Amino acid sequence: KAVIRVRFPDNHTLEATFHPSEKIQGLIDLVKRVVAHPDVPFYLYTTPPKKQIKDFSQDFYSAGFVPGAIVYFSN
Amino acid sequence: PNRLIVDEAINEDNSVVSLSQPKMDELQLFRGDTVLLKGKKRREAVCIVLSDDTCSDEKIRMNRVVRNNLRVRLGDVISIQPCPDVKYGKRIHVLPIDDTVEGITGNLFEVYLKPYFLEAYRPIRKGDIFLVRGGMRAVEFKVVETDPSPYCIVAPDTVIHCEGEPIKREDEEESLNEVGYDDIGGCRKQLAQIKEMVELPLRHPALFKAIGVKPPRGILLYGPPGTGKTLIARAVANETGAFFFLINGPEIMSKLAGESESNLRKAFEEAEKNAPAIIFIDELDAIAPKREKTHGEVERRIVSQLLTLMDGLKQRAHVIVMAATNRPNSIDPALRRFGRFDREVDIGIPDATGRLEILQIHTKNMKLADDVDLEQVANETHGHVGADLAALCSEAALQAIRKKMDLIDLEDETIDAEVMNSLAVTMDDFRWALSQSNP
Amino acid sequence: PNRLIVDEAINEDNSVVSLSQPKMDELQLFRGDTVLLKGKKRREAVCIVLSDDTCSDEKIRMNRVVRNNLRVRLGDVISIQPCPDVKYGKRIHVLPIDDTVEGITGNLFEVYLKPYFLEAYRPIRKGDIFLVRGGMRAVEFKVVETDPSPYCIVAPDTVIHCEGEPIKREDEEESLNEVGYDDIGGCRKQLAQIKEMVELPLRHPALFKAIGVKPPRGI
Amino acid sequence: LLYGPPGTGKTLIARAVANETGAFFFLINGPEIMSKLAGESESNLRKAFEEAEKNAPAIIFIDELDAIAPKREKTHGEVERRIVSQLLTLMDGLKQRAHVIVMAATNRPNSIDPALRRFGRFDREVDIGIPDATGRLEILQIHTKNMKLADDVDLEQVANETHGHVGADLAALCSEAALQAIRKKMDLIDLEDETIDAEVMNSLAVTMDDFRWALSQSNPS
Ligand SMILES: Nc1ncnc2c1ncn2[C@@H]1O[C@H](COP(=O)(O)OP(=O)(O)O)[C@@H](O)[C@H]1O
Ligand SMILES: Nc1ncnc2c1ncn2[C@@H]1O[C@H](COP(=O)(O)OP(=O)(O)O)[C@@H](O)[C@H]1O
Repeated sequence: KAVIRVRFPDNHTLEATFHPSEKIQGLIDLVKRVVAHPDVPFYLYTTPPKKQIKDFSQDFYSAGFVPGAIVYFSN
Repeated sequence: PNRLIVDEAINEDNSVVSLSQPKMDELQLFRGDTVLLKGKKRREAVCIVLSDDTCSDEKIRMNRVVRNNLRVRLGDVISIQPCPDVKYGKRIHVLPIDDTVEGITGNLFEVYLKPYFLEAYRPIRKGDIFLVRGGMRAVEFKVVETDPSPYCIVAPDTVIHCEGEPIKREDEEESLNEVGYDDIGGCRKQLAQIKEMVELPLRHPALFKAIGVKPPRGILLYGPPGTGKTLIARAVANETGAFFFLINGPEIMSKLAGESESNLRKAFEEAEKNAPAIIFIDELDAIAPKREKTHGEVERRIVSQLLTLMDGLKQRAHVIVMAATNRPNSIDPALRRFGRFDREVDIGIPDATGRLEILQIHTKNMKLADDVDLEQVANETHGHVGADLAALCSEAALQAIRKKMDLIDLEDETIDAEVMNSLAVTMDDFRWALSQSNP
Repeated sequence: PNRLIVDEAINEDNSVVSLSQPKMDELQLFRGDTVLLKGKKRREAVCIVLSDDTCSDEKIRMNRVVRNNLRVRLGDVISIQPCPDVKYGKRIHVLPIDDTVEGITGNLFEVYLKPYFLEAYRPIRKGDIFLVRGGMRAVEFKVVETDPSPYCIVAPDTVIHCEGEPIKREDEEESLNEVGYDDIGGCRKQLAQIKEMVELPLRHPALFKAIGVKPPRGI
Repeated sequence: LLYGPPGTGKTLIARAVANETGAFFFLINGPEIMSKLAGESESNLRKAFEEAEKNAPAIIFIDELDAIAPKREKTHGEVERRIVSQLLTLMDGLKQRAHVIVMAATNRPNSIDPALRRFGRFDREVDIGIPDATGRLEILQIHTKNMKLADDVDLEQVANETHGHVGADLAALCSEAALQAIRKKMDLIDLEDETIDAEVMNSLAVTMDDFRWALSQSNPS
């Protein structure tokens, strides 16, 4: 499996396990559900170096989230 | 095992390290997690672990900054501890280094920290040294004090105070301005082979002392001028923490007859005193021509003196001599001896990938436009040497300044760093610089 | 603006300058109309503007004479002021330079001033330096005094007083005898290449004082 | 006089002879004599022979004769001619009551001052040629006699991959292979703290793989 942590700005951590087969979209769609503002626009980036993923179809193995990783949350 | 050996990093960052997937799986280390690094002289460092397939389990890849912060070099062992618990920075106090700010007055916080730190969330500790690149240079910075202790993570809410008071450089703390392995580009196989030959001796003189096998006393570096042999030799010495003395053929030739020998003798004696040290000959060809080429009796005495010094060099001395020659044809037969310069290194012309690699190293401090492509420029140069590329970059920079800065002509007395920051080099500048090529 | 960068002049005239057609249209400058030039060391100069398609809007074409008069070199910035109200000269007093007259004695007024200042209506200011060419040489001159103040326009009705007394050369003041770009012919692209390479280093040490780029040391 | 290409090992032969025959050994190195200033040089030569005579029986060996005594066409220094002259004077000055043997090491026969071919002088001339396979097998054995090899290691096959390699090259090939082996096994563990014992180094064994690696490296010296 693959462990994806979301670090929120206001010292909030969300630890969610995933499958390496599952796409990026699924997690983004999960985050939309989890957050109380889906309508509000947000972007998930991984640093360092500062970079965001525009691809939702990109798999986690290919993305380099192996086995686990942490990604920051920004709006 | 927590114990690992420092290695060269592929990624070019302050706080980025590289380990093997299994090692991370063994110690349950996550890609973004922050690892604590324990070095020598009771110094500790904080970094961001990363997953690299290429990296071997037993080796860790890290930059010259953390090594210097940890006071460690290549062939030294460090200890990594996971640091799950980490709290954000509340307040930070940093003062720049006198030698980095030289010839720059004005508000540099806005043009160094803001650009460098842009939701980077880099971990830092009180008294840590980090490098920021801006205004076409590399400016080192120190952490004076932090409200959170001992270490913290940089946050955009967190206030960073910067005062225009330099701190006096500390002789224990070597600067990053020095030449490094990362600064050498366009040679892979050549560098690796050179590295390991001198790795063994310089790091462990006591091993070589307690072993029958003798380390190579003399190393010879081939290739045309402008390739960069001095730069190769210099970096190694600094990286290996060995005393480096440079001998210039003209400088030795300039000195009058009878003193030349004295200067050479003095240099060799000095190396023994500060052993283990590295001696490098720049213009060997000038010092020692071929036997048919030399027509001076005094010249022959100088050559003889060098040969006597080379023979004189012992194992106990632990001094490595590195010589550079342009062409093999113009070599004294006597120099090509097992006793003396047994070891010979052939430097071929850098390949297109190597030429591209060189361009990246020269342009790392300066600000490049999106339209500018190094690869295309690298493709256009076939027989251009490392030096030629540097000259092209220099000429391209000057042209870019002439094209923009000359029109404003606001450069009166003190020049603000921020103005220099706004300046970017256009692709056309490089094309204009490339056009004017003639050796 | 009123700010422009000194550039080489194509014309071989001492009291002539040139600007771009658009630049003239902006500042409502007339081709003949005299222009006042302020440089450095609290000095001023008066010249005659001209229209040149080639000249850039932000640059101004000028000869060695005015540079010296303004105590400025190439790359420096000068301020141009329109001067529509100028009054004609009544009485002018000029003394030649000691080094210029060397080897020439007698009445030079008939063979230097008369020829040079024939129906030209040249504008000059008190304490300026101008060059007349005569007797197969270049003879520099200094305006000691003018009845009109500060500046005036040379006229045929105007009387010019010439007395055989040489003024001592001043160390600050450089002579036109010296070699200049104008004195070098038969090199275009090559001069330019040379010029642009040493232009940055020599003019501004401060630029190369605090930069990672090394200037070329040996040419 | 010993003819042969550099590396063949003529110094080592002489030196050994002086050791085994229990006779005083004095080595002269061409550069070491040339380094010294005019007049001082002559003194040291004169000082060397008298000291050999004093400690007779003695042996005097010249590592690099060609350097001290090149051919007359190739010498272009008056001082240079005085040093050769001084050597010839020292050689002709030698008596039978001295009981001092003079051995010299040179390379090519054509880089020789005819003056050294005199019957009174270096009459005896020994053309040391490159050893055959056996000879080089004989050297490999010599340079593997302290170190611990593996059963998988075959010198015969190594004595079967160098053709124009001299004693030095094999000695170098031994050195490197040994250093290489240490990197491959000890640099990974890396327990080089303070003093290094024998027990850790006894376990150290050289594979053929080590040799295969070192051979490839191009050394025309
Ligand atoms: N590997 C390299 N990477 C980048 N620049 C290099 C490299 N080798 C040489 N240079 C450049 O070549 C120039 C000359 O280097 P070097 O050959 O050491 O000196 P020299 O010209 O005296 O032989 C320097 O300006 C240096 O930046
Ligand atoms: N570009 C030029 N324009 C005008 N005169 C020139 C030019 N180049 C050379 N000369 C003239 O050629 C002569 C020699 O010039 P130069 O090469 O500087 O000196 P020399 O011939 O004494 O070495 C001088 O009389 C000089 O004025």
